[PDB]
Amino acid sequence: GWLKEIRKLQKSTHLLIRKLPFSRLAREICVKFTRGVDFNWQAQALLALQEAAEAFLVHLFEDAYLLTLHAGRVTLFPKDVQLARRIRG
Amino acid sequence: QGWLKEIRKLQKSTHLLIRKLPFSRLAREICVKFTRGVDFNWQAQALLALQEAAEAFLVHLFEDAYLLTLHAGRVTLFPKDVQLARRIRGL
Amino acid sequence: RDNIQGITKPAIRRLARRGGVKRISGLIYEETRGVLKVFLENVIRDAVTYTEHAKRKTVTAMDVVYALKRQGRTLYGFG
Amino acid sequence: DNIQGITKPAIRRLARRGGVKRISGLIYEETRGVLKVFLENVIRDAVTYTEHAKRKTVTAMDVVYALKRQGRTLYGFG
Amino acid sequence: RKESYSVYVYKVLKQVHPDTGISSKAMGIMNSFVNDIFERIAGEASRLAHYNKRSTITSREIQTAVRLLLPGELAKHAVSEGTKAVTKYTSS
Amino acid sequence: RKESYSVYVYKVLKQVHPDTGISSKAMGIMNSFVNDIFERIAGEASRLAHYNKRSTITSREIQTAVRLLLPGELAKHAVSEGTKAVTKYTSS
Amino acid sequence: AKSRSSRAGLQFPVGRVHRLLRKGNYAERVGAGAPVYLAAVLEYLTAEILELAGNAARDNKKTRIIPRHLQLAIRNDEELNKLLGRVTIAQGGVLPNIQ
Amino acid sequence: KSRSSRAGLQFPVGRVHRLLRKGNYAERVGAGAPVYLAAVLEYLTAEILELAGNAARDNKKTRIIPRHLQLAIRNDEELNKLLGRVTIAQGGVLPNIQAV
DNA sequence: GATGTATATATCTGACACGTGCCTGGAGACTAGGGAGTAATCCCCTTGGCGGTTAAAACGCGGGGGACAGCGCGTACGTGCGTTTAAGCGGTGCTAGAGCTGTCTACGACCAATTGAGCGGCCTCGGCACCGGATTCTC
DNA sequence: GAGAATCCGGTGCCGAGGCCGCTCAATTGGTCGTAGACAGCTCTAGCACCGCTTAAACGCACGTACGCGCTGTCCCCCGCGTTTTAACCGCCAAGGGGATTACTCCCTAGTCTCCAGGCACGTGTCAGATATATACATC
Repeated sequence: GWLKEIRKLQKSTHLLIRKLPFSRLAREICVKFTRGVDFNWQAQALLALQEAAEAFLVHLFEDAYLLTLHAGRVTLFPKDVQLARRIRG
Repeated sequence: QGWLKEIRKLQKSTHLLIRKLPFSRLAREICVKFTRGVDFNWQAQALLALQEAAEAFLVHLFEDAYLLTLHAGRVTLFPKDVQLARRIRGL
Repeated sequence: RDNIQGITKPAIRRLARRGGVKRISGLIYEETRGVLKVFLENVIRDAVTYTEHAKRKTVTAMDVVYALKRQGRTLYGFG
Repeated sequence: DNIQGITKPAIRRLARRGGVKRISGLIYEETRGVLKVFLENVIRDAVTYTEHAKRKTVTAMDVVYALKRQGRTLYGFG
Repeated sequence: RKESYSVYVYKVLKQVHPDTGISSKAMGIMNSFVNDIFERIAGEASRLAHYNKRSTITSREIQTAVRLLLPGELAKHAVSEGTKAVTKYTSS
Repeated sequence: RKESYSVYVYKVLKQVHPDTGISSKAMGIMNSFVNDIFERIAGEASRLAHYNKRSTITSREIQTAVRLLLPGELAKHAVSEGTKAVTKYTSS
Repeated sequence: AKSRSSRAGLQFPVGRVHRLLRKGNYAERVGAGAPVYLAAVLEYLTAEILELAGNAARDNKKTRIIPRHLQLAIRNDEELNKLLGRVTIAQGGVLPNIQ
Repeated sequence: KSRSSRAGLQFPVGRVHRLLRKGNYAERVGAGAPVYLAAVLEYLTAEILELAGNAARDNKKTRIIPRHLQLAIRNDEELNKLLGRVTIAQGGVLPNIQAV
């Protein structure tokens, strides 16, 4: 079932989060930390944010899934993600 | 009981939990194997410095690795826990 | 109007399949939407500072590369 | 020997400081193992500084600088 | 002949506390504290003299280095105190 | 007017490989590789000009920085290759 | 005939920081207003951590600061724990932390 | 007569010496250092690109793409410890599958 | 055994390896002055050892405490499938914004005299560490 | 409902803070080159939007694969008491080399001058991308 889905996604390299929702999220979060000022992201830097966010989330879910196989689970509960951040610090 | 008193006692004082001369002989044995032939002088404060770093590192490692035994429902550590705790960080 | 639900219910599933997780639970969809948000603050607040210093309203790629290098997670591919 | 100086009650007190309630038995090997694979990466990263300034004596500042470069910053002993 | 920062920490401690003594070992910790933060900030602000292709270190670069190297509320109090020091330094 | 390290990586690739092409994006990675290692070593050896209270950077400090910044076998090959370059540089 | 810290209204020195910031080779040109600001920042940081340490010192019915008090004053406060994360204070010990 | 060709290198020597003068690293820069530095950088570049080219050859493609550098870094042991805190754009991951 | 699973080629599509012009940063030359490498020295910090004690570690033992294996109920999750909504292409406009080229000025290196702020050595005495004693707490 | 945990007091002891001598490094002051703030102009590349269109998400119905609590079993760390042992304290000798000073010398830095190399620009053309179609691998 899922096994044809993993081995297709660990082969390709393209982005998974779509570009426009991530751009709207970045323009939302950026305007709170600059005292209500807009900015103008270059069209290259949003790719850098998105690549760092994808790499961080993929490494995070790999470590969380390494935690899930320890306790006999296969399912990835929210107890698992909030514990793989306090260990890493 | 007993352990409930020992955790309260050892977390209060700030001593050295490892004896001096075995740790010093271990550090000298490791230092001999690199760039052989010559000996190496150690100042008496440097071995204390390295001992404080090693004790703080091992205490932080056990306190970090213990949280993967309450998570599995167990009470007791295992070498799987310590090796997984080093696997998470990247050391 | 949702503003964080642009991260969808299966985009988290695609990231978990890339990570190699067989079966996601439920409230993960409400958890990851927290964590990502926190991480973006510790880039963007760290990246809006450098572009504030050089009198530029444009947030270039080099600024995000420098902020990610300062956080510890070095990024290479852009510049 | 020269490794069995780190005895069983030594590692036991190192664990009881960390909040560990109940300890297994095989830990007393792996911890010694990881102790060695710590100290090596502090020793040679120290002694290169000792081989740079051409003296036969490892000062305390050399070990502080090796731990500085390693990641775990140490205070006090400077 | 080998200087340190013991006297100044002792003066600050006698300022913000009436008679609280400090041992000769813990004072050493304070040396390795404040020979360290000065290594970060006045190191890292030097990096901001290189990305913008400059050659000076003015107060503005140290201000941005304090905005980076400290968490939120402590950074806000520090940047509020530093310019308060500078303004009464300028009108000497 | 804004230099890079593309031509030299291309020459090394055509040296150790006959016709293996390299894309214009991955070459960019090589730029951010070797504008990075040079930031470490020639940064960190500068620190060894400060602990020993010196003011120069000779070959010996770069040699010790390579002994520090690299793992074992790669560091041994690098220190064996660098002095081999220096000795045929000296007798010019 | 007149001190730099006395114009600064501070307690940490100014000429020593300026001397280190020239001799450290951080930049080839040092602005004049910089080390006063930097010394004020260092004074506020040391004042904050000693102000947090002295309360725990009087909490243990003591008047002489030992490193355990600095360990507790670092680890109990949130923002200093964010700052001094990867630092092992010598002779320090750990927090009382059970279960 | 150039200092690159005099030492038998491929990386430049004058540019590295220019970046060590204007880099604020020490007050004086010797002459025996930057040739050593360029030699070490050339060895590391060849070390990466050999594995990258072999992994590109085994995928039956005559062009180097960042997935190939990702595979060559994460399959090598030494560069796993040298580059252990590095994300790579257009990267991907290793083919990691594990069961219970 | 139909559903993947690998391969032939279609062509088409654009990146890219390459060729040229060209501006400027790297090489040749050489003086000069501080950095330092070598030589000597003397003390000072470390190493080695005698010896005696005393906490501290090693070892049997048994007993409860916990880990592990099976198992039943069930519920929260994957999947199939129609819809409907939002994301991408791509095209236009089109203007704020990087940047970069002069200028002139405040400003910081650079340097001679000079003196007190801070560093080294010393000497208590109160703070504190330890040892012994009197007042609570759960099984 | 009494051995164990907490607070209290007394006494030695030893380092923390006050004090003096002093010296060298920070201050003051006058000089000059220049780094950078400041203004204005010019190309460019990012944002807003819109029409389409269509790929994917959304919502739901349902079957069922794990989550979890329970329980039985068996093994396995911890507390305890005895024996053994090496860590430590204090001393005493001695000596290897760490820190300091002198002195010459040499090697890198600055400035000038000359031109070969590395960068921006432009262009045919092969590498692959995706797409369709067809020969193997399999629960």
